[PDB]
Amino acid sequence: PPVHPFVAPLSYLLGTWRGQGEGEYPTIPSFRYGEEIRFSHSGKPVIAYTQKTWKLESGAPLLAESGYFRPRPDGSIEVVIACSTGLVEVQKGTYNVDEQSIKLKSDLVGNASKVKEISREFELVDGKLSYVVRLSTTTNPLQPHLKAILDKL
Amino acid sequence: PPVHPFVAPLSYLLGTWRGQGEGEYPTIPSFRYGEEIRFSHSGKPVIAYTQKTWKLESGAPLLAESGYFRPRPDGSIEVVIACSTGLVEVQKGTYNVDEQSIKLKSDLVGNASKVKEISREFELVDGKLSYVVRLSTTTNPLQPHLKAILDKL
Ligand code: MNH
Ligand code: MNH
Repeated sequence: PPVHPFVAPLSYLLGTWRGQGEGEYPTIPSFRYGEEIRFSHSGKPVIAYTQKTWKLESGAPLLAESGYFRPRPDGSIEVVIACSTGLVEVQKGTYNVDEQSIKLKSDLVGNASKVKEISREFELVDGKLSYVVRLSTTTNPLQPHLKAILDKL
Repeated sequence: PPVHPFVAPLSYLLGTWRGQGEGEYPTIPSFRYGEEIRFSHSGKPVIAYTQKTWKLESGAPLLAESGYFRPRPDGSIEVVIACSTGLVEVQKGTYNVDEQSIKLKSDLVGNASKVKEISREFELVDGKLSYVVRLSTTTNPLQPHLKAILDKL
């Protein structure tokens, strides 16, 4: 199906991406992981998102998440994500065509024992997809947790 | 990868399913749809769920959802779902091995303008996957909205 007019400004996402990331938080040792993301669509004003992570050395599965990105022509966007850990997120924010960036902060984080807010920021950098995930808890303010860079396949 | 011991009691779900459903609610005309579901896993105590619906006559896409089922050996289960409409759900309940049923009710429905609670109940009936989705709003009590039967492919 043709790309919906609301999806077209984010058409640079469509496809599959693979790369590597690093995680950290004040309470844990830093770690690395592999990551794969697919963005797809079915002609609606929605982009399907599906992701997985693995251990770099072996390919052993780690986690997975999936959801939907809903951009609008005013530059606003809402993203919903379900995670294999048992969390859900409602993310809201904006996208910027000139910067090829997407900036999101959570309206809600569901079913979490400790996490309070999550922000997710994407940028296309020399054709590669970069992001940063930040998270807070009741006692740790919003701060970096994950960052990755992925090549388009 | 081998099926995780927590997933094994629900191994009857694993695969792809296709069939048809019907929708209704006091405020809308009844409708029919096609549906496809895939349940998969990666050796963790989690089953990935991915679903889509379409118009019967043409195959034209309607909606999609996806998430994760997390069963535990005491018979409890938690399910998280993100939907292409922009909703998320945290579902909790139980599964019953002798009945091949799963009964869930929402702890939380996120980003909904009108929906308050959702229940989802699955049953394997002569090898076919049946479900009922019920929903409430502030003014309409919990009641049937969707029901479908799918054949295993
Ligand atoms: C967005 C999703 C996401 C959320 C909300 C998240 C949240 C957390 C929270 C909360 C903690 C523990 C902090 C505390 O103060 O006790 C933690 C730690 C950790 N996380 Mn992560 N994390 C990921 C993504 C996330 N993690 C991914 C993806 C991976 C790897 C593929 C990963 C790997 C870890 C590891 C490893 C730890 C350390 C183990 C632990 O303390 O639980 N992660
Ligand atoms: C679980 C997910 C799910 C939820 C929370 C849901 C919720 C609703 C709500 C709320 C309404 C409007 C009721 C009101 O009182 O105004 C409505 C109507 C409707 N729904 Mn459904 N619905 C689906 C699944 C869902 N629907 C699926 C799947 C389809 C089709 C593939 C579908 C098709 C419809 C149609 C068609 C209408 C009528 C249009 C409307 O009033 O918006 N649906």
